[PDB]
Amino acid sequence: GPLGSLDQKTFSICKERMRPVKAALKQLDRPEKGLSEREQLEHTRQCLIKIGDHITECLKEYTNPEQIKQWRKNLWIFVSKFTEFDARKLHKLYKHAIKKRQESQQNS
Repeated sequence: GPLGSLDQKTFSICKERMRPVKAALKQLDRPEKGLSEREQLEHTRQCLIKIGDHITECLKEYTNPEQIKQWRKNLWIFVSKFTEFDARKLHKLYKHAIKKRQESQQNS
């Protein structure tokens, strides 16, 4: 019924999607400590949006409502393991970034 964790397949799938964004997601587990305050401020957003936008584009790949909805949580869960930020925070924080910045574009 309710399970927990991620399936063995589903685990491999998120690994394969989180290829280019490895730097950003790993910086969310273990941030940098040798930069400025203003530096950190841009840094965390540039990480966050690149992850969350690659998540977004990974999920527009699928067509079925089942898939786009399930992967819309699966990828957030996977990334959330690599940070202090729960998927309840991360989605909200990502939203704040994209919304504020008014970036979104198409076909990036």
